Amino acid sequence: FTEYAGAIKTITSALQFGMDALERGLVDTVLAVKLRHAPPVFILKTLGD
Amino acid sequence: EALLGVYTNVVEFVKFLETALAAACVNTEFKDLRRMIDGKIQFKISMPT
Amino acid sequence: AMSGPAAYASYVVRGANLVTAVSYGRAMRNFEQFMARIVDHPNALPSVE
Amino acid sequence: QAENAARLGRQVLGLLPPPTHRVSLTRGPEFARGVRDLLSKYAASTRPTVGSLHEALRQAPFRQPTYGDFLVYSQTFSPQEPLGTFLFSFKQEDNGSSMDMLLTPTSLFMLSGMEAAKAPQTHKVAGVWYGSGSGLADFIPNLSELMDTGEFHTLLTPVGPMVQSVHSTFVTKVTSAMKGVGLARDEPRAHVGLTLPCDMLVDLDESCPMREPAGLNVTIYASLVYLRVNQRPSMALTFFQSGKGFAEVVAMIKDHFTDVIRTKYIQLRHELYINRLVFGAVCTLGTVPFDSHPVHQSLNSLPVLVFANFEAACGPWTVFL
Repeated sequence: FTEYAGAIKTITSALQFGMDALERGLVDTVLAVKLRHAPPVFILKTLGD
Repeated sequence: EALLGVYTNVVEFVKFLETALAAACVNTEFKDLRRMIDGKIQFKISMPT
Repeated sequence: AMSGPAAYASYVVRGANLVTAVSYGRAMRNFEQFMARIVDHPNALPSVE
Repeated sequence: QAENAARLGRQVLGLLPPPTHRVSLTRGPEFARGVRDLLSKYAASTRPTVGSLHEALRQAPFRQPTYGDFLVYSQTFSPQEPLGTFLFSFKQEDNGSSMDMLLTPTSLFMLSGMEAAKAPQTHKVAGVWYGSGSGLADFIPNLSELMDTGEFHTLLTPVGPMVQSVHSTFVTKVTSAMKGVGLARDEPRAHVGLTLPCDMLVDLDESCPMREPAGLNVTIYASLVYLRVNQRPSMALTFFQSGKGFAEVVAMIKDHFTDVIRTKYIQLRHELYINRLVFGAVCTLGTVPFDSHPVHQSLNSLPVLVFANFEAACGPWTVFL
């Protein structure tokens, strides 16, 4: 039983690994869209006036 | 000889919706995004003189 | 001013560790917690609280 | 005591070949419900659990090897082996009912007679498992003459890795593995991988890079090279590891044995015997999957590689030159 129930703890923690590394994919790809649309200060300041 | 401590990290997940990065975005759940080909948003700007 | 403990924490090899210390030559800190997770709750994932 | 026979009711009926998918037409479209393993994309949730995906883990493909049962004298097969060696079956004539001859690669190192420095590590190890080399050559009196005309590579059929060896005093029982991954006997739920000595194996894909495609496949090849040393015939067996396809490796092997070809054919400007023209042969010992690291080991030292997920798919011997 302690071999079974220690093997279901491995396969959950390998699969909590899958989803909780895919919530990092949101935060990365949302930030990557923002950095593609972020021109710097020195270009955009004189266009702001 | 003795075991004195058996220690282990736990990675706490950080949801995207509870980061403050999501203040700069508008989050909508969309069930079937694999069906979509192309999105489109159309603007109409009238300019008075 | 600060507020800390007044005595040391006491670890003593009691009757369950004392058999494995004499017979096997290996003892363990807090045998009762090792026993209350392997055989009592074998499927409990490690949480922080 | 029937509780011990009820365990055989579970484990035999649970472990059978999957039945033929045969549903009568009067039942209706129930046969679509009996197709579960073709379904390959399972639903995931916000927090999936094993209770959600126990049905996804239940469908497994049907994999099974075919074992070979060999009954060997205990003088040829040394009583201590690393349990994953590769095997060969020499065959000359059916003399008795069931007495079979098996050749590990360290055993075929001793029948060869090749020099020390060309394989400097296993010469110490194969010199302590065996005598001077005449403890095995008394079985094959034709080793001086099988090397001349070149009939030795036509008498080896490669078999595959060991699985189990039940050793007695005069006779050793050897169970090998063909067609795939052999199931381990003593450790349950394990898989016997194939072990080669680091000395015999010659890796073939090696670059600075100074780019080659990834794939799924890399195939271990055996080689067996007819040559002459000290004006006496002797063979040489080397291994190769490359997933480059058979059209390249035959050109890659000829660049490895360049100096060996040069030393021999100096001799036949003076005498030309047509039996001497045959040089080598190449067998395909079965595929390894991509990006598996061959894990180094050490035994007594003898450095020995090991290949997990090896599956054995034997081929013929094709005579390269």
